[PDB]
Parts: sequence; structure tokens; C-alpha cells
Amino acid sequence: DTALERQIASASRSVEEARRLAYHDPIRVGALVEQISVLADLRQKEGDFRKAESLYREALFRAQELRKQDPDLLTGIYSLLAHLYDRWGRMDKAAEFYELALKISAENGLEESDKVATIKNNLAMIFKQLRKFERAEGYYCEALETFQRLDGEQSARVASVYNNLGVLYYSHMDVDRAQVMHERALAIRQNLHEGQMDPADLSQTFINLGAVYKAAGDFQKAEACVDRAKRIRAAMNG
Amino acid sequence: REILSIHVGQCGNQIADSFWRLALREHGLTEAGTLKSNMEVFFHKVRDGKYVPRAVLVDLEPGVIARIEGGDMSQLFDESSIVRKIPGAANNWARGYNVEGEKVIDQIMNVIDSAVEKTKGLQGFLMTHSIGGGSGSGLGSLILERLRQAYPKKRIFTFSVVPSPLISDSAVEPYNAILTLQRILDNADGAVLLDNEALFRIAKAKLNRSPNYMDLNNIIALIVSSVTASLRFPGKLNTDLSEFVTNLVPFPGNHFLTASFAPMQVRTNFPDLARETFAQDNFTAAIDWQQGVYLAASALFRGDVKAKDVDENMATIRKSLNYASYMPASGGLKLGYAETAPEGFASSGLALVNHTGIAAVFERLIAQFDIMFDNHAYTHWYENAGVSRDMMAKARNQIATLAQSYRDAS
Amino acid sequence: REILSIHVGQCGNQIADSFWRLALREHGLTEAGTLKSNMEVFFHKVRDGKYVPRAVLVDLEPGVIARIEGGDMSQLFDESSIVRKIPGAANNWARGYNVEGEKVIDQIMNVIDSAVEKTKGLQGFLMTHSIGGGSGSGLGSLILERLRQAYPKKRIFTFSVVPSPLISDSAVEPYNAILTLQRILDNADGAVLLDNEALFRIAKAKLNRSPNYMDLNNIIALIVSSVTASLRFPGKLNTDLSEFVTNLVPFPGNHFLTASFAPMQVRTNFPDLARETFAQDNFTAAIDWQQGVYLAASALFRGDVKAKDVDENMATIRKSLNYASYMPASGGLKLGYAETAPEGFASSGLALVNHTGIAAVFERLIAQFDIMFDNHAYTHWYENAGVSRDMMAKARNQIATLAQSYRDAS
Amino acid sequence: VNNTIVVSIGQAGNQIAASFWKTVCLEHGIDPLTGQTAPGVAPRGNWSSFFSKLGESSSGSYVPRAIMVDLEPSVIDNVKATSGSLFNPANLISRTEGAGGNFAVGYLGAGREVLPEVMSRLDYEIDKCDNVGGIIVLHAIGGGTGSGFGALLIESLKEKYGEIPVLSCAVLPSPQVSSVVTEPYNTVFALNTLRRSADACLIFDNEALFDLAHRKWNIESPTVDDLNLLITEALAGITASMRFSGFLTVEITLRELLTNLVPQPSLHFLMCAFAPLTPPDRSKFEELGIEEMIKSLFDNGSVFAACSPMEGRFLSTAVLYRGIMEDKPLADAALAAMREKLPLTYWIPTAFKIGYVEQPGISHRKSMVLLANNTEIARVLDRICHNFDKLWQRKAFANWYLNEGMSEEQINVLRASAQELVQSYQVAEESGA
Ligand SMILES: Nc1nc2c(ncn2[C@@H]2O[C@H](COP(=O)(O)OP(=O)(O)O)[C@@H](O)[C@H]2O)c(=O)[nH]1
Ligand SMILES: Nc1nc2c(ncn2[C@@H]2O[C@H](COP(=O)(O)OP(=O)(O)O)[C@@H](O)[C@H]2O)c(=O)[nH]1
Ligand SMILES: Nc1nc2c(ncn2[C@@H]2O[C@H](COP(=O)(O)OP(=O)(O)O)[C@@H](O)[C@H]2O)c(=O)[nH]1
Repeated sequence: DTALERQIASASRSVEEARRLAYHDPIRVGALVEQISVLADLRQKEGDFRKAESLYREALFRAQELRKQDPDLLTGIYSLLAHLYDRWGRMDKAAEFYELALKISAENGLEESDKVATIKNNLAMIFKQLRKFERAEGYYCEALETFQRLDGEQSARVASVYNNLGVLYYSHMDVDRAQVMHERALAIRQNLHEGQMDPADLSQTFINLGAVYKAAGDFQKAEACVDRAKRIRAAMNG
Repeated sequence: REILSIHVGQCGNQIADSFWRLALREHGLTEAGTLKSNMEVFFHKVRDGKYVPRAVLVDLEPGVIARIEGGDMSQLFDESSIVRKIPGAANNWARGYNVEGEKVIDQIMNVIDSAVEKTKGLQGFLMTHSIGGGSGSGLGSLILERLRQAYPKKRIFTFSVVPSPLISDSAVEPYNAILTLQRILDNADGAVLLDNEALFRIAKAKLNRSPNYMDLNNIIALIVSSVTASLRFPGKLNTDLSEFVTNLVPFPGNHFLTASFAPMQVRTNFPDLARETFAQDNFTAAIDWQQGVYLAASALFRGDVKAKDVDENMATIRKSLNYASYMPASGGLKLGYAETAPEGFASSGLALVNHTGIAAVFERLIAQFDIMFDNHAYTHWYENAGVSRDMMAKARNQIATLAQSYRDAS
Repeated sequence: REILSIHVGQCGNQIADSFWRLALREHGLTEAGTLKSNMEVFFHKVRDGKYVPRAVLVDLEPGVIARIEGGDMSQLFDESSIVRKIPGAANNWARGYNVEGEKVIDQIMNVIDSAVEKTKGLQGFLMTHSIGGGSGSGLGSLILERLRQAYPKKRIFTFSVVPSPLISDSAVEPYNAILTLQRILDNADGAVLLDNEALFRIAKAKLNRSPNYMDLNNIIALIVSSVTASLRFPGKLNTDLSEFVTNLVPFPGNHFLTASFAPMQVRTNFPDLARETFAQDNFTAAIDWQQGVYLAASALFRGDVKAKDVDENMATIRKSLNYASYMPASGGLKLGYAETAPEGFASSGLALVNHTGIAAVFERLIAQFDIMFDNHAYTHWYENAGVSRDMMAKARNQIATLAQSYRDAS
Repeated sequence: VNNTIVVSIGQAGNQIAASFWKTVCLEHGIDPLTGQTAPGVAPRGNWSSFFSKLGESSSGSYVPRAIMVDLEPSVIDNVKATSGSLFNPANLISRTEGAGGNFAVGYLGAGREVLPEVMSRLDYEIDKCDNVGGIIVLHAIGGGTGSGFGALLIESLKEKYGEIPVLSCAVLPSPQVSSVVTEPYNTVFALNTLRRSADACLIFDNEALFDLAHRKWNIESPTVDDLNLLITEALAGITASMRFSGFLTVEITLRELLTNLVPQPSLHFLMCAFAPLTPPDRSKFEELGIEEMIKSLFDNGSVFAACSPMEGRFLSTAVLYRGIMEDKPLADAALAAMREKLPLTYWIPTAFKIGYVEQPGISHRKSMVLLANNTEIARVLDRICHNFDKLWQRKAFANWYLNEGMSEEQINVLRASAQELVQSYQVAEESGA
């Protein structure tokens, strides 16, 4: 009767429908994946991670059986398993599965894709947690360049990688480079107002700039940032 | 009390063509799935009329279901309750368990899980296969692991078909039993071992026609149904699936049951059905008899069988039987009834018999394993597909323990 | 309540082969016209068994009906309910409206008048054509004038097929729309604009087979039927043809409706059919979405659709939709039901949606008209066949008003 | 006995009345598919409140006092297929074109055409009545026919007779989603009539009637077969005092009901509620006593209305018990707690008009019906007044109302006349606070 049980019933039917559809027409694998992602999300929320894993493995087996191999699809499926492992707290496995995704893309054309830049960002973050700074920096830079070439410099995804690098540099106490990164993120994030970016990301940038300026000994600019973040978080109550 | 069913392997899916054409007859449904009794056990109520069965038709070599879902039975099974994948678990356990098993096992479990989250009283698994091939015994060994790891408090009944003692029918077949009979012994709560040598003979005496594996499976498909027809056609002495483990499995290893059917609309006066049920030639395995005493027999008498007769019939039968020394004088035989016979019959009988003779099936499959494993005689097909000799000798050391566990149970 | 039907042009008559093979299925008649529900709507009861439909198969290029009345459907249509004349309204509005239109329009009207004097409750005109060609759009523009001049108090529903945004399919085709969309805007009480780009895509996702204009029209032929199946399969919330003008047409110009069908015997559990019905990709037009808010949507759910679900489904859908600011919070969406699904389906859905996005269809057909008219780019085929540039720019100034009338309706 | 006509306008009113005369005939032991009773024996209860003796053979059909009016033919032809020779088919009037969410077709249009034929059948019923003391018009306040002709008919009936109650048992628009696109128009055009020329308008709301069959009658999808049975069982509950002359039946006529429930001439929009909402699956050991049905009468999700009843002021209340009661002092003392619990309006010291009917319901043995004249019923109509204004600042749909004969001056009057209605509870809320 619970709200979550209702969401699960709905998501299960929708998955079962996509399964049957892919029985009648084995090519429709992409849509099965999408429906699975919603149900897998819900299973994670209730803590059934093995069920979520089974769903993605099923998606993967269907993708693997295609007569025309779709590496982009496989890349995406592996990245969903990687993210599942990450939320599960299986940090090594998350890195392993993002790496598998990247290897499939590297062997086919897909080096400079949307998925690949995302994966490299997410993988870089796991490497930060593994305390492998150099590997984290490398992947973040690659994600950054790819998003630069795909979207303008003026995009949410570019600013997100800037932000993530900022936190990386800040956490290894490279204050100078942290500053550059967060300012570049600030510059972009100001120029992008609509539903293409929520204002809570803008507040994080000020928050992060605050800690960077404070670490730099500029306590003035630090408080100015912490202030503007507070103004933003307040202004989203209306 | 709604039993899921799994039909892995060509041997199991060919029983599924026999079983779900007998489950539709006993519940009185047409072949399409609609209504022409507890129908909730085998069948998921999708709509008001149509009853989709709780079966996965899990299979490699997808031509078996092409017989099923091509001719007359495509409307019955749900196609999100299936798996069809080439290659075909190449009569090779390591293909079925490891190579082409890990490709499908995420799809198998998430189709089981989409069939047991529609339940509302899940109790059992009538998982139907053989221990002979590579799909029924390889992927059948893999499902038993993953299903017990997912449902450790639910009874998993394996309805195996043993390799024939007569000849092989597959070259690497005594390897594929011991690699499977390990995982049945480790995971399944009770297995029914059936034998195509006995299924040939008893069907040869049944029909005035030389049998085929459709006619052999109707002996199995009644036994698959009669085990779980005191669960869905209640009657008196309601025997669920939880009572085939507590009553018939004394020690934690001795859970390999030898099931007969009788009579083999056919009526039988029933002082002779109990003599037909516990005929030594009507048991569906080549179990030992001159060096074999039972442990725990069962008797599920369905249809127009009234319970007064077993005080005179079955007490006479149990004196004729040979039990272990540690079983009581008139005890040792559980009973049950159903209030509805199978369609075509008017009074049936079943007998799950846990017996030391089934170790002679095990001793055959070890004496075949003894020569064949030490001389590497088909071993490299496992080694070059994931499964080493360490993993395979360890499979022997449990079955050599299991063949001793009945000899310790005499 | 007996709806006359007109099928002008090759596009309309090819729908008539699809529609009167679906109208015979939903009413359960054979292809000859006899009995194999209010059958009086589409069909004139000639004798006790045979039901002749209320269709004129008005056509130039008489090879389309030679397909119809040659193969399997010659016994169905009455041949005093037709017109076949060469030449063929040479993809040229002025041939279809003026040159070869005035030859047949005395025969068209006197065949309509011989079909509506057999009625006994005339309500509507499901006039089926395209706005692309010269027969469906030229003579379709002429029939709409003469039918409104003859029946000014009866609802004339035009079931058009817009030129594709993908490519032309005819050179002078953006001329032929605006010369027709004028007369639809002036005479017809509500038009359903359909698009062969969307009819390709939705049929591509429907069939595991590359479509053709017989398979495309079965999307149309259900929409042609589902609009007028709350009129003949009554059920609850009886929506006649008079309620597709009062409910869905707010301003006196905005009567060009974008109709979807769902599901695309097929059953659908129906919390997802409403998500399939009002899918943006299931609407059968290339309407605008990122700059488009609805005016008035409809939802005719036929078959086994019970009305309790729309309080949970359709109220959820209308929150997901984008209406104009001057439409209420949960309102703005009319509903209906039929007590009988189409044959082949078990629960269907329709959605006549009056939307500002259909002005992007109009804005395309003006932006094509803008370059093509000022440079005389096919104009002399109209000028040398009756229709001047004064008569053609005046056709633009209504559609440029009409493309503004949706932008005034945001 | 006090005869009472049930006029059934629109598709929404007919499909209630399709199910209403299913109930009432089964309630009087009369076959709802032939009109004839069981052969030789009299019908139970007092049949002549709603019925009429057709054929003096004591086994012939009893024609109900009911005219079914709708401009679409498919609704009454559904009733003619599902009533047999029960109704008088001279009263089962139908047309061809329909109205289709257009008030100005039912009011001034195709409904104007049927009005000489409809009123020539009310005159047939009323002259056939002994002395008629109420007219229960069943319609909706959402459509073009039920809200259109229902606004026409009631203003064509009190204008003609006037000494008779018109209880317009009507179905408001659900606020969750509008079943008509012009549905906040068509209400306000009917709130001219249902405020001015109707003595009371018993409302019902399709949102609350979904929740009271989903959460209470424990089914997944409540169809309109079960919306028109929650309404029916309430309409066959408020009319059990009219139709039954039993043991200690408090025989409440419509005027006898509305003198207790219409405080001053602009406060006669009444909600309703039913108890028990036990599903028909024979929950025999969970059948509710009188101390706890009244606890289930006055829940916020227990009235047949979109509004929350206990969040506003119950102005006049009429709890109509119906069935086998063992406990008269346990009755009315549960309401003594409910005099304290519920928000009442001093402006009235006490108001609980309590009907008993010993003849039990069909579905229930101890059934309770409420009629609370609430101040929250302006908050349902505050939504309708607001959804009108969003569709009048734009000057919504088109000419559709204006081409039929209405004027922009008239439409602004009827918005004000619905603003005069909504303020008339806002007058009566804070003065009743
Ligand atoms: N009872 C029965 N036994 C069968 C049937 N088909 C094959 N078998 C036996 O089952 C054994 C295993 O074959 P199987 O498991 O089907 O091969 P796999 O499916 O490729 O794993 C063989 O030794 C056959 O003798 C059948 O339909 N019924
Ligand atoms: N939906 C649909 N569209 C068609 C069909 N046949 C042609 N069309 C399209 O209709 C448009 C108009 O052609 P049409 O009106 O048949 O030419 P006319 O009959 O000579 O006036 C063309 O652009 C075609 O793309 C059909 O059977 N179904
Ligand atoms: N309770 C109930 N309400 C209904 C039913 N059918 C329709 N309605 C409601 O009635 C309102 C108007 O429909 P209606 O008056 O029948 O339209 P008309 O026939 O064109 O006047 C709609 O908002 C529906 O929500 C029904 O069977 N029962």
C-alpha cells in the first residue's frame, strides 16, 4: 500500500512490457535498458542491490546477443552497473566497471562521446576516493576537454568538471589550481540561468570558492562567497 | 502456496510440453491459457479468463521451445517467462554453468524474480531437468545455486532425469551428473531422480506402442503433478511441499527420491493399486533391491481413494517392503490424498521413496566417473571452459560421500 | 446520428480501403456487405442482410477504385455511390476545384443527396482526403464548399493528410494545402490533420516491417473510426460529433486537431495507455512542442476501459501536459468511452488534441508558400486553369491569420 | 402518499437514474427489468411515492415517476436495453445531435426543442400524482445537457408550479481533472439556476466518489457503474423516508427535508455522505455499530464532495438513519459528541434532522445517510469560480456560447450570480464562526 511499493509495481509492469516487446522484437534493447534503470533505482532505494544488479546484467546479456554489436549501448550498461556498485559502497568494483565501459568505447569509435566524458568524470571521482590523485586528475582533464569539444565552454557539464577538479585540487591542498577551477566554474555558471542549471549548483560553487579563498588567506572574499551562497539557498524558498 | 516452475534443458523443456499439457488438463483449462481446484499454484492469474503458468522455459539450443511456441502452445506461455540463446550449452557442464550460463543467469533470475514478486504465497520450485546434458545439468546446476542464494528458506524440488544405466546417450554424461548432483545435494531440498531405462520399460508395459520421449514424459508429468496435487487439490491429509523434506529426508544428504505412478477413464479397485504403486518394477529408477532397504516411503493417492482402505492395503504393503532397522514396525510411510484424480484417470497413486537403492545410481555414476576422470577422458572440455579438475574431483568427493551416506543409512 | 462519409482523392480513397475494411470488422460484417452495435451510422440498410456503406468514393484518376472494386470489395460499395472520371485533377488545385471539379460536383452532390435522403438522422461528414494533391485537396476543397452551402447546420469533419515536412512528395504541394486549408477553415467544423512523417514513424514502431500506405492508413482508419465510435458503440460519456466542435474548438478558427491512437487481441493494462495515448511521439503530426501549449485535448478510450482509472491516470496526464494559461487546472480535457474495442484490440485510445503546435504545420506551409508564391514558382498551372494570384494570396492571408490565431491562443 | 418525480437529465444524471431505479425497484421488491412485481403479492414499502399503477391486475408493471431527458440517443437507448418494459417509453425522451459541453445547446437550443415535450410529460406525471411534493432532478453540473437542460428544466418547472421542492441531485465537476473542457463554464451557468430556481442542489463530486469506492469499497478501478451506486445508495437513502411507512419511520418529505436544511434562500447546496462504506464482500463481523458509523460519517474523506467537510462549518445537518436499529438513546448521543466535535454554526443553535427508517437498505442492514449543508461547499465553488475567471480573462473558448444566443453581458451576470453564491457562504461562515 506504501508509496514505494506502488512505484515498484508500476516500474515492474513497465519493465515486463519492455521485456515482452524485446521477446517479439529482439532489437528493442535500448528501451528495455531505460525501463530497467527506473526499476533498478527503486530497488536500490529499498536496499535490494542484488535485484538491481540482476536487472542490469539482464540488460547486458540482451545487448551482448545483438547480431549487430552496439558498443555504445554496452558502454552505457557497464556505466549503470558501475554507478550501482558505487552507491552500494563497492568502490573497487565501480572503478572496474567504468574502466570496462571505457575499454569498449576505446576499441570502437567512441573515444570522444557524451557517455565517455561522463564515465571519465565519474571514474575520476572514484579514484579521488581511492586516494589516487594523479589518475583522478588525468581522467577529469580528459572529461573536461571532451565536454569542451562537445558542448561550448559555456555549458553545465564543463562547469561541473571544473567544479570536480576544483574539489580534487582543494582536497590535495593545491589551493592555486583549486581557485582557477572554481572561478572558471563560477564564470560559466553565472551565464546559465534557466532549467539548464538549477541554482543549488551555483551555491556549491560559492561554498567551494569560500573554502578555497579561506585556505588562500583571503578571508574577506571567503566570507563574501559564503554570504552569496546563503543568499541563494535562502532565495529558493520564495 | 503457489509453486514456481523452472524447465531448464532440452530434457526439462520437453517435460514442460508434457507437464503444462497435463497441468492444463487437471485444472481443466484449454491450451491457450483460458478457462475451459486451486488454480493459483501453477498459474498466474493475469486476467479474468486467461491463466499464464508460473514456468520459466529457460533453454539453450532454442529449437525445443520453437516446437512448443510454434505449433499449439504459443499463446499459453508468457514470452517474458523464457530464455532462448544460442549456442546451446554444448552437452558440457562448463558451457551450461560458466560459459553460456553466466550469459543467461541474470536473465533467468530476473524472470524468476518477476514471477515470484507476483506471489502472494510462494512455496516451492518444481525445477525440471536432467542431470545428463549440458543445459539441464549445467545451467540446472547454476540455477540451483542462484535460487538458493536468493531464496534460502523455500523448498527447491529438482525433478531430474538420470543418465541411463543401459547405455550412455551422451559421452561426457557421467561427468555432467556428478557436477550437478553436487549442486542438487548442496541446494535442493529434495530431488526426484527419474531414469529413462525405467521410463522406457514402464511406458512399454503401459502403451501397446513403442514409446518416445513425449510418451515417457507423461509418466514424469504425472509424477511432477502428483507430488504437488495434494497442494492444489486439497482433499484430506494435506501434504504440502514442506512435508516432502521433513518426512522423506531423514539425514541431511538423503534427499534423492524414487517416484512411481499407478495405475500403469482408468479405474482401479485399489487393493491392487497399492501393489502397483509399490511394485519394484513400477519405481522409476534402476535402484538396487537385493541390497536395498528403504528409508522413508510416501504414498499420495489421488482421486476416488478413500482412507479406510490404506489401513488394510498400505499396512499390508509396508510389511512387504524392506525398511531400515531404525524405522518403526508399521511406521515409516507417510500418506496423502487429493480430492481430484488426473484427467484420464479416476484413482491415481504416487510414491516418493527414499531408498538406499538410489545410491546404486550414485555408485554407477561414480564408477563411471572413476575411470573417466583419472584418465582425463573428456576433462579438457571443462578445463578449457572454466572448470578445473580440482572443482570436479571435489564434486566426486561429495557424491562418494553421498553414495556412502545411504550405505551408512542401512 | 448516421454519418455520411466522403473519400475524395487517391489519399482519401486509399484510406477508404482501410477504413471500410475496419468499419466492417468493428461492426462485424463480411467484405461483401452482409452480416457475418449501431450499424446505422456508417451503413445504409438496403436489405435484411446486406449493409451498403454511406460512402461516396469520389475520385479522379479512376485506378484507385479499380484496386478497390476489382479485387475483393466490388460487392460492398454501391456504384451509385461513386464517381470515376479521367483526367485526374492533375496534382493541381485548379484542375480539382475548377476544371475537372465542376465536371463532377453536380454528380458528387446528387450522390450525396441520394445518400442523405436515405437518412433518417444525418449528423456528420467524415470526409477523408489529403491537403496535398489535386484531387483530395482540390476537389476536397470544392466538396467542402458545396456541402456546407447545402447543409449549413451539419458537422463536417475533414480527415486530412498534411504534406510531409520531411520532403515534398509533390512539387506544387504547399500551394495545394493553403488553397485547401482555406476552405477547410471556412466550411469544416473540425479537421483532423494527419502527417505521413508521423504516420511513417509510429507505424515503424508498430510493425516489425517497413510500412506502406496501406499500413499507414490503418492508423488513420482507427482514428477515423475512434472519433465516431462513441457515436455508434455508445458506452458511457456519449460523445457525438457535435461535442468535438463545442469542446475542442475554442475560437472560431482553431479547429485543426492532432489525433493519436493507442495501443501502438492486444491488451493494455491502462495506466500506461494514457501515457501512450498522450505520448508526444504518438501524436500523428509534426506539431511543435518546445513552443507549444495545448488548447483542448480529448480522450476517447474504447473497449475494456473503466472510468475509475481516469481519475488517477488522466488527472496525472493533464498535469504532465502543457495547456494555455486560460485553461483550468484539472480541466481542459474532455473524455469519452465506447463499450466495444476495435477488432484486434481489447482497449483502445484516441486523443483529439487542439494545440498551438499545429500552427507550426501551418507556419511550414506558409514559409513554403512565401518563397514559392512570390516567385511564381508553380503559379501558372493555376492561372491557366482558372485560379488567379488574387484568389491564391487571399488563401494565404487566412492561413497567415490562422497561424497567428494559435499564437494568439497561447 | 407524497409522490416524487425523478427527472434524469444528461448522461450523468441518466446513468445515476439507470442505477437509481435499479435500486429503488429492487428496494420495493419489483423486478428492475420488467417493471412487474412478484406475481400476485404487493410490493414491499409504499410503492406509490415513486411509482404508478399501470394495469389494475396486481401483477402488471409499475411505471416509475421518471422522465429521462438527454439530447444524445445512446444514453437512454442503453437504458431501454437495460430496463425492458419498466419505464414509460413516452418519458424516455431522446434526440439525435446532443449538446456536447455547450450550455447554450441544452438551455437555449436542442434543449429548448425538447422543453415543450418534456413539460408535456411532467404534466402527465404530476396530474397522475396524488399530491406531488418534490422533484428530484438528476443531472451533472458539468456538461451541456445535464448542466444545460437541467438549468433550463428547473427554471421551467418552479416557474410553472412553484409550490414544489426541486432537489437537484447533481454531480459537480471533479477538481482533479475536468471531464469537459468547458466544465467550469457550464457549472457557473447552472449555478444561476441551481441557486435561484432550485430549492436545493444536492452535490456529488467524482473525485470523492472515486476515493470512497477505492479506499472504502476496496476495489482498484472504481468505474461509473460504482460511482452511480455510491450516489444511488445515497439517493436511495435520502428517499427512504419518502417511500416507507413502517414501524417508527420519520416520514421526511422533500419540503420536510429542506425546511431543516435550507436556512435562507441562497444556502441550499447540500453535500452528502453514506455509512457504512463496508464493501459488499459480506464483512459480517466487521459490520459497524451506530456509535462508529457516525465516526465514519464525518471523516474528511467520507463526504461525496471535493471539499474537506470538518475543515469548515456545518451549517445545517440531517443524518438519515435507515435500517434496523436496536439503540435509540445510543443514537443521537453519538451525535451529541458530534455536536461538540464538528464545526457547527451558531447562527444556528442546533441542527441535526434525524430520520429513522425501519426498512433496511439493499446493500446494508444498518445504513446511515448524511446531508450536511456545509460552508465548504463554497470552497468547491471557489475552484469553479476561479477556473471560470482564468477562462474569462482570455475570454475562452470562442463564439460557442455567444453564437447560440447568449451575450457577454449575460455571462458576466452569471459569474456574479455565482459570486453572489460563493459569498453567500462567506457571509455565512464568518458570521457563523
Ligand atoms: N525423460 C526424458 N528424457 C529425455 C528427454 N529428452 C532427452 N532426455 C534424456 O535426457 C538426457 C540429457 O539430455 P539434455 O539434458 O536434454 O541435454 P541438454 O538440454 O543439451 O542439456 C539425455 O541422456 C536423454 O536421454 C525427454 O523428453 N524426456
Ligand atoms: N496516409 C496516406 N497518405 C497518402 C496515401 N497515398 C498518398 N498519400 C499522400 O497524400 C498526399 C497527396 O496525394 P493525393 O491527394 O493522393 O493526390 P491526388 O489524389 O491526385 O489529389 C501525397 O503527398 C502522399 O504523400 C495513403 O494511402 N495514405
Ligand atoms: N457520477 C457520474 N458522473 C458522470 C457519469 N458520466 C459522466 N459523469 C460526469 O458528468 C459530467 C458531464 O457529463 P454529461 O452532463 O453527461 O454531458 P452531456 O450529456 O453532454 O450533458 C462529466 O464531468 C462527468 O464527470 C456517471 O455515469 N456517473
